[PDB]
Amino acid sequence: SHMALTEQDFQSAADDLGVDVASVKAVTKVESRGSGFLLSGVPKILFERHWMFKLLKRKLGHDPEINDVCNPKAGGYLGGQAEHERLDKAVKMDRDCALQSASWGLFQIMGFHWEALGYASVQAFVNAQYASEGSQLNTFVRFIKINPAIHKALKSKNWAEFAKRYNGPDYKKNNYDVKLAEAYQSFK
Repeated sequence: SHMALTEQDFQSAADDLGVDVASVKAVTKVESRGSGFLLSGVPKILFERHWMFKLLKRKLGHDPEINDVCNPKAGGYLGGQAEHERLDKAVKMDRDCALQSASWGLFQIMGFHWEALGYASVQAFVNAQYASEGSQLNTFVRFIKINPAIHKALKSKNWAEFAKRYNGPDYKKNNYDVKLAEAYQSFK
């Protein structure tokens, strides 16, 4: 109920980035999934078995065993609470790699970014996904900071450049450059 973002959270992030409050609301409206939590109260995730293969391959120094939650071929997605059963299975192979191989919260940030984002450990990154949407928004803010090119675009309010660098070269297919601008106006 209170787990959802508030003006207090939007402003903390805006101040932390050093940008307009409406700019943070804009990207949150488009780049987020509305809620960063499922019904049970656990974070919204999507498990990437090909990242589980890559990360566990780096750790061991050889190919791991290929199953339905560890495979160099991307896909096999279930969805919602079902994704947490895939994570639980992957945790029994290797906890750190599994947790790192899922995208977490509002902005679906991959858990292997934990170190670049400046968290004490993998477990610190996860606890921040369980805490609140405000913490999940802090994670997003941290991702924007470590991408100066994307951070500058947000401050200069380019949208076209921000959408290109964040969403990908094929951003105009979903009208991200436009949606961001129209969203920005809806709050401004």
